[PDB]
Amino acid sequence: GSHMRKKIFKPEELRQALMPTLEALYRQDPESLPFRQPVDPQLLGIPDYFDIVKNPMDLSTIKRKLDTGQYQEPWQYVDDVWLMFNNAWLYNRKTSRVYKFCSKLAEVFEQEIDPVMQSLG
Ligand SMILES: Cc1cc(/N=N/c2cc(S(=O)(=O)O)c(C)cc2C)c(N)cc1O
Repeated sequence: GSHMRKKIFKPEELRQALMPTLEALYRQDPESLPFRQPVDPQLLGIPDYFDIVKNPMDLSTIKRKLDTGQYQEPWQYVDDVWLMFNNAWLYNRKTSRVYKFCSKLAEVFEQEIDPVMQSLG
């Protein structure tokens, strides 16, 4: 639950650590919304979102990839939450809204995932 055997775990152990970090992202107010849910480039009015981003990811797809077993390693998810944060940071460039949403999330996230990555690492 903090440090014992080899790093690599089961997506379940992960969730135990990771998910909580997610819920923290999820609890970051609408700042989370654009991630805890698929951007839906049709819903928001983006026809080329996947032309700006190469890997959009969404805490929905992440916490699901988390609830499905697509990590097997906590970092896997991390790259994905940093993914959705990265594409929000590149898509909206800077001085936007989701840039702010992604900023604090990266904060709580590193406030969760750091303690996570250490609980797992
Ligand atoms: C990529 C992008 C996304 C944007 N908004 N996204 C969302 C907005 C809302 S909300 O209804 O306004 O709260 C919700 C729930 C979810 C999302 C994903 C946006 N405004 C500009 C953008 O360039």
